[PDB]
Amino acid sequence: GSSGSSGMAVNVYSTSVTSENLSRHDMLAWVNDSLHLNYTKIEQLCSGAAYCQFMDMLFPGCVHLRKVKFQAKLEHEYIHNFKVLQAAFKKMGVDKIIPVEKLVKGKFQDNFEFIQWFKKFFDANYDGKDYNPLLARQGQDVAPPPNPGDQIFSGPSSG
Repeated sequence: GSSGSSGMAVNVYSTSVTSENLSRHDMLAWVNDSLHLNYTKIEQLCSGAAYCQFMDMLFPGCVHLRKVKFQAKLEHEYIHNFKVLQAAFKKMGVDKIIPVEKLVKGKFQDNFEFIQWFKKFFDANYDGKDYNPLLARQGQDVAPPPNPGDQIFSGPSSG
């Protein structure tokens, strides 16, 4: 009845003429601003660690960031993070299969789709609450804080 369905995923339809799709830049900027990510390539999201940190933001208590590897460097480390994440999906009842065996690969295509839908899928649940991604793994202020600090000067000229 009324009671329940508290923490569920609001499927995404968007079945209409209108079509709002972002590009490599944006697609990344969205996440880089969501949980303060520094991904320079959509393929980077392959790690999954990002998708895992999102579940906690939208649906708290559904995903375990502890079992997630934000420092994942190898391929196997990409699957592990996805594993725990998959739980958050079935936990609520997400009918969006998570292609890890592929996502891990680190492709630029199979990724675009996932993330592409990961955006609208976040707005269908995100009402307007503040979520601190850092506080999730905060310890000693000393440690180097994550920042997009990146700039490369260039541009040859002849005169």
